[PDB]
Amino acid sequence: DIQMTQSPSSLSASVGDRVTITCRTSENVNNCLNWYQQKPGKAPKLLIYRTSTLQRGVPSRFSGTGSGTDYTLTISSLQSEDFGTYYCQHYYGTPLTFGGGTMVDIKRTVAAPSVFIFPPSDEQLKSGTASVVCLLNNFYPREAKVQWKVDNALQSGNSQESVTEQDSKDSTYSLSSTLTLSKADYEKHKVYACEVTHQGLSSPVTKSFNRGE
Amino acid sequence: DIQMTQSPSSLSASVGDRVTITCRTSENVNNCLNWYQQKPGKAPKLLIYRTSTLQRGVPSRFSGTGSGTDYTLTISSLQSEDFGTYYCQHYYGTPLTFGGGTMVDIKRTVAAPSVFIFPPSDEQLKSGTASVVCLLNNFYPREAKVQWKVDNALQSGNSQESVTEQDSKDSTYSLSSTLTLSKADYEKHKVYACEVTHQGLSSPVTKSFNRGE
Repeated sequence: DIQMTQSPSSLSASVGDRVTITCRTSENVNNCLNWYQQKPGKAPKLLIYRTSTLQRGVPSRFSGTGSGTDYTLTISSLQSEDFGTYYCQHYYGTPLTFGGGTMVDIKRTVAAPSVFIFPPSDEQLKSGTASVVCLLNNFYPREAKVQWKVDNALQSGNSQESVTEQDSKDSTYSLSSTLTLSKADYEKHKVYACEVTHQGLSSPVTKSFNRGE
Repeated sequence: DIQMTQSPSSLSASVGDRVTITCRTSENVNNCLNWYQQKPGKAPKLLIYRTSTLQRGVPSRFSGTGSGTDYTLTISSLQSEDFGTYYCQHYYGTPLTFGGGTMVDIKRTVAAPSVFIFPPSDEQLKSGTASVVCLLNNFYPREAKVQWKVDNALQSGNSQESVTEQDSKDSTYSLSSTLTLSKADYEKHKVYACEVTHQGLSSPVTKSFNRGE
């Protein structure tokens, strides 16, 4: 029942920077500490075990040090493919415990999202369902909010979002929001709008279309 | 390990007839034999246990006898609600084994099925799915075969069937066969037919319709 605190909780640096992540345990874990890198949608990948031993196939720029209640993961030269959430984990007794995680990505200047809205196609409308797609293209940082409005009414519970991983070239993100309705519900409304808020925008951006126009 | 043979496999008698079902075992079962009644779509119901003892709530017209390898289930006066499949089961050691089962229903003259076909409704076609229904109404005996032909092509794996229990009045059965397609697959074909084979029909009967007519 050993508590584990990671610092920082979020981190952003440039390619080639030196990155240090600290893992503090409430009690001495006697070097029984492991480090993992998790990319979105994937299982955590083991980087370091037993404080300092690199796993097979892990690049040498990852190193681990520490003892007692103080442990450190170090990336000597940060690379583009090093984004994700890093976890420490102790195995000194039970229960096995993970740290809260530390999110890492490549730092760049703020880029506002470019917003596009797509009406459902006639082919899908024949199928009895209607999907309205809203695209937020090439923005940074990751934090973004998308709201759907059908005839100026805020929607809830009928949309899903998907985000791409941080691009290796421009270090931006892309996001798609899909509003799913039945054809009957889609046909009894006129205006379909997508409102986007992002710190790169001085004010929310709305893209809308009128059904059948 | 211990094999069990029931005789007969299928049985049809009139109301008030005396029905005798034989359960033969390959080895001595030592009177550790039970009898079950199973209605269609339901779990087996224990009728008699330990060769001869009736379960509470079982009418006295059911009786079980036998010893060694020969056992008998007797219905002194068959009633209409006695339809179903009857199983014997031994528990003299393991593995526990059941008999093959004996189907019982009320005897009557052969009745040919009245076949109807129903196209999918407009309300369902708007929803994006198409269900075509073929009805076999008031037939006897139970054995019947239904085949779906879409543009004269035999269909497989896209239909389900449901049967009513034997009617208390006329002792007939009714069956529905539902062919489920997507709206797209349904719209790319013209002729939809169900072909029915039954002993009451001198030749197979085909009911069909042309989509959009």
